[PDB]
Amino acid sequence: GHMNPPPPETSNPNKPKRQTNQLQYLLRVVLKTLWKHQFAWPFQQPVDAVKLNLPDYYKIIKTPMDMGTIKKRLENNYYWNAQECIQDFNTMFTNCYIYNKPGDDIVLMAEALEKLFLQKINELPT
Ligand SMILES: Cc1nnn(C)c1-c1cnc2c3ccc(C(C)(C)O)cc3n([C@H](c3ccccc3)C3CCOCC3)c2c1
Repeated sequence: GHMNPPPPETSNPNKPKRQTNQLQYLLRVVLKTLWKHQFAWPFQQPVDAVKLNLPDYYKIIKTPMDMGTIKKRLENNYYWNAQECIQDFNTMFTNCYIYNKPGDDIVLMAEALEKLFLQKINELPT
């Protein structure tokens, strides 16, 4: 039974920044469309294991990720490569399948968001 760890870093002000067509698309298209999905809301902030009473969440999940962090990272130009952002979305879905069980409501929500994520990433420019 533990408290929550601090959330992931969202700004790297000592690293150089770039705006690419790919990075604009990940924020204005991928993140935006997923954020407004009917089942997006549990993924918009880190898992609060104390409020939700999940004492084993951060014993099982050592690489947590959520769309609130991804959004703040894109808004702060944290990513230099679009693949770093894609990896974050993948880690987020993967954690949900590691912690939860087949047929759980949260897993069906992750499945619906991942299908939409693949549809949007399919159309990534360049
Ligand atoms: C767990 C888990 N594993 N991966 N993720 C992303 C989660 C995850 C992340 N955030 C929330 C979350 C945030 C706010 C609320 C509030 C407080 C407003 O009621 C409920 C929340 N639940 C629910 C839940 C609670 C406890 C155990 C499992 C599920 C889901 C919600 C969808 O409908 C089913 C219950 C979450 C589950």
